[PDB]
Amino acid sequence: TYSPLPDDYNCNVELALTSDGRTIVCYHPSVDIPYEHTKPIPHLEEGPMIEQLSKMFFTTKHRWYPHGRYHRCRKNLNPPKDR
Amino acid sequence: SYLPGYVPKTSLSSPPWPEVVLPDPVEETRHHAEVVKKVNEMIVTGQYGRLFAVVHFASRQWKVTSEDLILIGNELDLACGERIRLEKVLLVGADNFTLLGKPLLGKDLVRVEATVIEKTESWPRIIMRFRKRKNFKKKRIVTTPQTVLRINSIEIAPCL
Amino acid sequence: VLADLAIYEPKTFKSLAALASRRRHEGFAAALGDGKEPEGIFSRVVQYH
Amino acid sequence: MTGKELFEMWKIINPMGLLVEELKKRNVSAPESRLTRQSGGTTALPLYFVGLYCD
Amino acid sequence: KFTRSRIPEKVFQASPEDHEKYGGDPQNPHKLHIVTRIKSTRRRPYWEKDIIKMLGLEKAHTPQVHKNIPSVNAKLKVVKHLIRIKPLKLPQGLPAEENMSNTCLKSTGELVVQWHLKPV
Amino acid sequence: SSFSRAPQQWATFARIWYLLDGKMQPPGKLAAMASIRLQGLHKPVYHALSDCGDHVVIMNTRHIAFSGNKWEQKVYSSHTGYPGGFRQVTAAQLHLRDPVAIVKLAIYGMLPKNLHRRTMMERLHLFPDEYIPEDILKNLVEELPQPRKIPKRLDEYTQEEIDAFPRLWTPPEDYRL
Amino acid sequence: GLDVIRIRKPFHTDNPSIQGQWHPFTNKPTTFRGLRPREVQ
Amino acid sequence: AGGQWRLQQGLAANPSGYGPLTELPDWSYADGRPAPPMKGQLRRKAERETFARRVVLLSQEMDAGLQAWQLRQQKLQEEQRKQENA
RNA sequence: GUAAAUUUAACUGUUAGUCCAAAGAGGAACAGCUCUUUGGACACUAGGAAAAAACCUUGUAGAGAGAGUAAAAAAUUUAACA
Ligand SMILES: [Mg+2]
Ligand SMILES: [Mg+2]
Ligand SMILES: [Mg+2]
Ligand SMILES: [Mg+2]
Repeated sequence: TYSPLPDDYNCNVELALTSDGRTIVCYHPSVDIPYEHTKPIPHLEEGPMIEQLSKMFFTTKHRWYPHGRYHRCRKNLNPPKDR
Repeated sequence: SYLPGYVPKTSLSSPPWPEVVLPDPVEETRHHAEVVKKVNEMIVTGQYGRLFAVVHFASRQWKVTSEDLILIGNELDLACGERIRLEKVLLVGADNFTLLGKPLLGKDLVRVEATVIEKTESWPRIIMRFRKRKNFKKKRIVTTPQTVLRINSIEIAPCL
Repeated sequence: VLADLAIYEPKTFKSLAALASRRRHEGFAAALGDGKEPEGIFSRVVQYH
Repeated sequence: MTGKELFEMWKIINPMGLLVEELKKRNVSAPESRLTRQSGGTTALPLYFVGLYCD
Repeated sequence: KFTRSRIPEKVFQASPEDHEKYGGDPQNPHKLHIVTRIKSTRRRPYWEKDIIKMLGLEKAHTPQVHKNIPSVNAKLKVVKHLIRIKPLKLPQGLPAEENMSNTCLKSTGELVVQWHLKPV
Repeated sequence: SSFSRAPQQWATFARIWYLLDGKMQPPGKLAAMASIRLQGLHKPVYHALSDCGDHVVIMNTRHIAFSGNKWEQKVYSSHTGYPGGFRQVTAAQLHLRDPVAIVKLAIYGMLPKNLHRRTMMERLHLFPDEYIPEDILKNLVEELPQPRKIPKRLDEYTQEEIDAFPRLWTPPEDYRL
Repeated sequence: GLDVIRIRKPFHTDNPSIQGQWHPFTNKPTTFRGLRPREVQ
Repeated sequence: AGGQWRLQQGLAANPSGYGPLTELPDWSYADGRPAPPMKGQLRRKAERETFARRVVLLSQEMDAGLQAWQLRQQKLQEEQRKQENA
């Protein structure tokens, strides 16, 4: 009955060794979210605009100001995509 | 009535962490073997899907899978297009289980095959050693050898 | 890999943590009695030669 | 083909409609969508973990 | 001023308490000292750095063997505080000619003649 | 996984709203756990370049307590800029004027001194009382536990615990008390 | 046939994710009736 | 980490020093053929080989020095008998 | 136990030296003070002590998105009386 961690949020975990004791194996099927643990489904100018979207996105006003042409040209237009 | 070493309930009477007790070893041995054999027939029946693997090679680890590229900072003296079987694996794992070693897994358990595809001279890495107000400066450019491997496929054996 | 394993399979890293936590209780059981007891099942070591 | 998953090249319309159609071929009931977890609902970055349950 | 420090020989006389601790039996004493460097050669007198070089331990974490005799004892005594010392003991007899290549060292000072590289 | 590219990447680097009750907690320990959660160190995918920080909400910042006489010993000093503008205020006086203050400048020291500091600071939220607007109260995720246990008072200790606890000594009857 | 330049990383994985990539809600439980903290209904 | 624990059992404090983590071959042919030894493994074996040849040289010299004294003492006891016999 | 040493042939440059530890001298048993002797560092890289020349770890150089270690984080609260 003893368990090392609560097996109720991520996966039902159990460890196991071969009888010789040279390799360790694990069995961790993911938990099933019960139905009880769910819910039913159902202009302006620079000053006012930069602060209201900052209050909307929860960030500062600095990054929203426009940068110079020096940085706009240095931005890469064909960046490499992974996968 | 009370043991001599007994103490009433306080904050420092017992440690803050909760007391625990480990299970008995005999039923654990039957639990160690039972959970292994159901995993053994699981892989024999083929319930698993992908299987990733960790590898010790060239004095450093990598997490790898099948159909994935990998680079090494030296030459192995292998012709391009040749296949090789890697010996060392720290662990391999599927969607619902994992096979960890002590430290590595057995030879007969796994068969990790990988093909060599490509070999570059590394891009020119420049180095400059400089010291101030003493006219000590120097340059050097290195192009170390590199090789590109790819793990074609990984498989596991029923032996366990 | 220990970090990268936690990125993509937390279920695996949970087994590593569960494996690690069990060794602590085995080590604390060894702290109570060093010898004169059956050693930990996971604390058992492999001897190379 | 290893790189791109199914719905990258094979785009589809009304996926849940196609889902309920396929589930009737497989002889099971009509599932219901239920938000399991939520974060930032009133925030401009809403986030919902919707799960489809049948029976 | 600072000079070479002569050590009393009485300090290097093992008592029965020390014998039971390190398990070194006085009779049947070992022959060879496994030597390894830990402390840096720098910030030491000229006589301390050249001796360890004369012993051949400029490299750290490099086990190197010396004799257990009073002559070489004086050398690594004055620079004893730069190195580790561990005795040599082996169960498998001296290394035979056939097993010259398959040798292997251990952290416990052992030197196994045979090394087949897999567990029991 | 079997998740699409953009939705999976969105859920990984998404933000979450923590909640904490400051009743009988020290401002340091709640600041220690908060600061690591503000950069996103708790995320295994942490990277300082990627602003993967998460919001934090504190309640009952008025009902905080120090360990020691730091209500009197500790001093919070600042300088306006003018001559004589250097002033000092005890933690008690600073608490009477602003109960939101003690934590906000306490976390301010914990997190690093970068330009991401002020972004993470405003992301954090504070309230002296347990009354919250429905907007910021609805977008919640999880309430992490408190660092320290709160000791119970004599009126709180039930009778069966006192009876279980054994009396220790005999009082002589000849005593006024 | 590709230009020798710096490589962003020394390997490439086409299917790096097994068992589901980590999101914040992997390692925490759910709530009875699906309730946020300090919520009646 | 764990260096003090590894040397407790006799293992290397650094696992890269010796043991199966490095001494085994790091690659082999797909057909099961054995790969050639690595440069690190070759110089390590040559180091241990000269180390073994050195230790055998050190031991036999000490044994030759010990017996050479006792052979001199037997000669010493011999000539003392010669003195009283004369 | 080690491999350097003496001599020969031909030159160059250093010959304006600060600090630490110790034995001393002058001075105030003053100086980041001055003058000698033994040793070390610095005027050669790197890590730590906050930034640090001289303190503490560490030398023979490279690639690595490998690993194990070295030195390495200040502790203190004080006074009753027939
Ligand atoms: Mg001076
Ligand atoms: Mg001076
Ligand atoms: Mg001067
Ligand atoms: Mg080196």
